[PDB]
Amino acid sequence: GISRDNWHKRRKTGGKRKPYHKKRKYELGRPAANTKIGPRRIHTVRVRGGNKKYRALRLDVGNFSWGSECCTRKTRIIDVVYNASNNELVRTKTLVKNCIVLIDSTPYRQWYESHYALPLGRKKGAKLTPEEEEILNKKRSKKIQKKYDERKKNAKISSLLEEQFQQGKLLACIASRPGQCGRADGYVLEGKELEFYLRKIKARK
Amino acid sequence: ARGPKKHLKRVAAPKHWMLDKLTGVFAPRPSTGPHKLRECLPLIIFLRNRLKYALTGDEVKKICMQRFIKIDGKVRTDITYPAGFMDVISIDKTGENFRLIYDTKGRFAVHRITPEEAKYKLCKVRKIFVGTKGIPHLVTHDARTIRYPDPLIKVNDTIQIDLETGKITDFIKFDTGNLCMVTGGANLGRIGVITNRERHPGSFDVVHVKDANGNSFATRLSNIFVIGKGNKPWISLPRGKGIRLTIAEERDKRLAAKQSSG
Amino acid sequence: ADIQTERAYQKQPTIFQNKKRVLLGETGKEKLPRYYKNIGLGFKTPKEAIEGTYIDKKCPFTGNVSIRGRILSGVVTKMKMQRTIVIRRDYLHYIRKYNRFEKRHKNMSVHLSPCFRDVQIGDIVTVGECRPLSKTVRFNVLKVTKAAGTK
Amino acid sequence: MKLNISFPATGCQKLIEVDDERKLRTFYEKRMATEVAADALGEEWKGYVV
RNA sequence: CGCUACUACCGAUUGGAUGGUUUAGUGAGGCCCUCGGAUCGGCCCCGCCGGGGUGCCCUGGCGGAGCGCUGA
RNA sequence: UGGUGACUCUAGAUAACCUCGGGCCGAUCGCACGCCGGCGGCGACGACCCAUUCGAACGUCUGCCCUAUCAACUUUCGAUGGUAGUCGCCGUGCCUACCAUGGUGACCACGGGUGACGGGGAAUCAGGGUUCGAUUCCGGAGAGGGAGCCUGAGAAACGGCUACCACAUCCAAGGAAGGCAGCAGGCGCGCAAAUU
RNA sequence: AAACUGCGAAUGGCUCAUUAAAUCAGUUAUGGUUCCUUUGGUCGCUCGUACUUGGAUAACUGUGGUAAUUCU
Ligand SMILES: [Mg+2]
Ligand SMILES: [Mg+2]
Ligand SMILES: [Mg+2]
Ligand SMILES: [Mg+2]
Ligand SMILES: [Mg+2]
Ligand SMILES: [Mg+2]
Ligand SMILES: [Mg+2]
Ligand SMILES: [Mg+2]
Ligand SMILES: [Mg+2]
Ligand SMILES: [Mg+2]
Ligand SMILES: [Mg+2]
Ligand SMILES: [Mg+2]
Ligand SMILES: [Mg+2]
Ligand SMILES: [Mg+2]
Ligand SMILES: [Mg+2]
Ligand SMILES: [Mg+2]
Ligand SMILES: [Mg+2]
Ligand SMILES: [Mg+2]
Ligand SMILES: [Mg+2]
Ligand SMILES: [Mg+2]
Ligand SMILES: [Mg+2]
Ligand SMILES: [Mg+2]
Ligand SMILES: [Mg+2]
Ligand SMILES: [Mg+2]
Ligand SMILES: [Mg+2]
Repeated sequence: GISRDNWHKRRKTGGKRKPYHKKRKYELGRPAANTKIGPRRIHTVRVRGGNKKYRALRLDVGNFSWGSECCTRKTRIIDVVYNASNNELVRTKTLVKNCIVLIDSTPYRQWYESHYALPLGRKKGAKLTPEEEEILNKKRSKKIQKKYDERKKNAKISSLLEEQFQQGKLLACIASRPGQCGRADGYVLEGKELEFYLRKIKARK
Repeated sequence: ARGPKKHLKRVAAPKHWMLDKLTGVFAPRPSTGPHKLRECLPLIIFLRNRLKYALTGDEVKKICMQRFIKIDGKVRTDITYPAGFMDVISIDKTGENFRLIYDTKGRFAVHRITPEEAKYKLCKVRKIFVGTKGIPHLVTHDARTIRYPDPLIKVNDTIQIDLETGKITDFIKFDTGNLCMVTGGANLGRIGVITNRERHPGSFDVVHVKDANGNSFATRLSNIFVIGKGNKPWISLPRGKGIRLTIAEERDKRLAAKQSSG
Repeated sequence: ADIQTERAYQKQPTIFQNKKRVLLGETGKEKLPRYYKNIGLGFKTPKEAIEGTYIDKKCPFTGNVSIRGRILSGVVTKMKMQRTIVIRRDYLHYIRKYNRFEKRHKNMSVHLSPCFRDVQIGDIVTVGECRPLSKTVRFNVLKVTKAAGTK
Repeated sequence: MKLNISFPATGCQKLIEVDDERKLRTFYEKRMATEVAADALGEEWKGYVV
């Protein structure tokens, strides 16, 4: 079927190569897993050696890491906004490695508000319904309050991430291969990489 | 050829088996095991061709199925079991013990050992790796992995294994001045003191070895097996004490034996 | 020298560049740490690779490649591809019927790192074997020595 | 068109030879695993479902 | 120049026969994907219920029906 | 912690994840029987992972016959390289998207031919050579010709399957079944080769 | 006996059509992969009816269909 052999190719001198054997099983290839965004659908592939490849066809949840805070959470994949290889991949919303994706920011905001006791991504209406007023102010002993005040001194987020948190969606890069492991994991974009991809996305539209 | 090969042509068998040409087309084809195919002695070859305890392969099978043969203290009923260097073969029914030691001409000699010496063996260490919550592990040339080895034990060293328990009792470090046997190449079977080891990074390391008669020879590092600490071996050596006679002195010795005979 | 010229973001994968920094330690930029490795076999790491900013995943000093096997030498003949050059190896092949040699050559496409600048047509390059980097490239330039009459 | 009729309760089976198309028109155009009232087969088949 | 034979060439014939490469179109069959859902179950519901506690439900074993809920 | 010439190695710490087409964490068999009310000796099967053996698969370097009445070839449908990915057991234009215009050649490229499977080897030979190598060992390829697959650790397997092409068997004409370049043996071809 | 399960059937044997840096040979590499089996290690390391769980199916017994198959 699909082949990955090097002998059907021309020689470096440009001459044709005449095949000396027919297609072998160990040179096979398989159709691409154009993973989409949707309710989870994963198929398994029996591969060489009897092992197993997980072929993700639809995914809607990933495991993404906030590196600057070392906060890894399972979030919901929302949309595909950039692909460095092809534009049709963005047009068809295909999850591949190194694709830029919008992920839900709720778990990260929850962790931030529970770890720093400072609001994140909030509007100025200051609703602060109960069980959030408690998580943000609470009452603590002197030692606990002192520890939180010590934390607050080095809790400052970059403005770009703050804007994204206001919108409720963060930009992330997929570092996994959904068509091989059945998982869409990655890291939240920040720093100069975030600026680069923001400029690229704006210039694309 | 799809899949692994299961036969061995007689003329394609390793030459140190000393197999003839007219007995058959095939050779015993050693089973997969602790020793490589080219560097092993199958049980059938030893039990039939060497010791003459059996006349045919079926007799070797009949011998082994009564559970008389033990290789390193464990009963082995596979007639093509690969027994290799420093292995101990015990037959309790007749009460003898052999150690597979290379002869001077690169062949496994029939070397009988005392039952006291059949309780241990020497193993070259092939690699050391840490795994599974920082537990060190040793791998020997006999494909046995030993966890919690002495931290001094490094690669290319020799460890004395108690066959009954499988634990290390002592070791010899690979260093100049230690006695060694050559387990491969042109000098296979030769015994001598290590003189110098020259390192070639990214390539093979060459070890120089001097005999007890003053002769010197080189080998690759992978062909060196530390036998003893200093000049004294930790095992018993075969009748030829590891020194190689030239064809001239071999002929002279044979002629002297002929003259003294009768 | 801008190093972002592709659709994707170029970055050394081992280095983490988003470590949190307090404003008290914001003296310009943090001077992004550089990943580099010492390839063995007595080859020195060029100072350019250590103090550079180029991104080259095929670089023997800052990329993911292992030097192993054969180490060869050649003369640079062409430098018209991106980050890879064509060198020439000349030798004499013996013919036993006549007891005489004949001059032969073969070209080799070898990857050249951005750490070797001012490479001219004619200098000697010591290259080392690595894993396949492209269809025809299996070697990486490890050392550059100038021609006999350079300025 | 022979009929191979089995009664699981007793384990007994019988091969009947029905050559009348009027009787067999009950089973026509019916798919497998469909329960049909076997009445046209005979008077003794009254109340039987196959 | 004349007599006989052979070989070879050019070959008008717009030669054929066989084979091998391709342009364009058609395209069996497998494989993958998106559907499809003939049938077979399980839970549930009852007529049916064996007994425990006690008519009293926690489990047997049936029949009927539910595009009920799910699985293959 | 340990290692290598060289790891982005090994081990460690942390935050999470962990596929319904699921990963391990024993619902298995036999023989002796025992001791102190529960504990048990030999084995056999099974099992994730690591190592080992048997390999296999891609690569590195050098090496092949004739032919110029084959001198330029490859690149629009990958040719050479770069970036990101897809697929694959993995490294790779292996394939895709976007880039760059490269890559080989009188040191014979490219194309054509071979009564070309390649070696270990064989005949002849003072010395140098010439010719042969289908043929029992090693490696490769194929199972009438192509192609596509299932199962499996391992086939693109043909004494497995599915098609098309060429042949061809039985048939109640609706259908069914094929593959001796295995051992014998028959036909045909031939100057040319053995017993069902 | 049969049948289910497991293993093998990818070795061996044959032939030389294809194949011209291809195959192959010597030399190296996998720090770039897979590996049934044999051998050794690991297998209370995990803080969450068991003195043993469920549904089938073959062999077998009986009704068959087709001119015909290692069909069913
Ligand atoms: Mg496996
Ligand atoms: Mg074979
Ligand atoms: Mg090495
Ligand atoms: Mg077409
Ligand atoms: Mg199709
Ligand atoms: Mg890539
Ligand atoms: Mg590329
Ligand atoms: Mg393209
Ligand atoms: Mg031929
Ligand atoms: Mg030849
Ligand atoms: Mg031949
Ligand atoms: Mg021929
Ligand atoms: Mg052969
Ligand atoms: Mg084949
Ligand atoms: Mg034929
Ligand atoms: Mg086939
Ligand atoms: Mg056949
Ligand atoms: Mg076969
Ligand atoms: Mg025949
Ligand atoms: Mg004839
Ligand atoms: Mg003859
Ligand atoms: Mg069976
Ligand atoms: Mg087996
Ligand atoms: Mg099998
Ligand atoms: Mg084991």
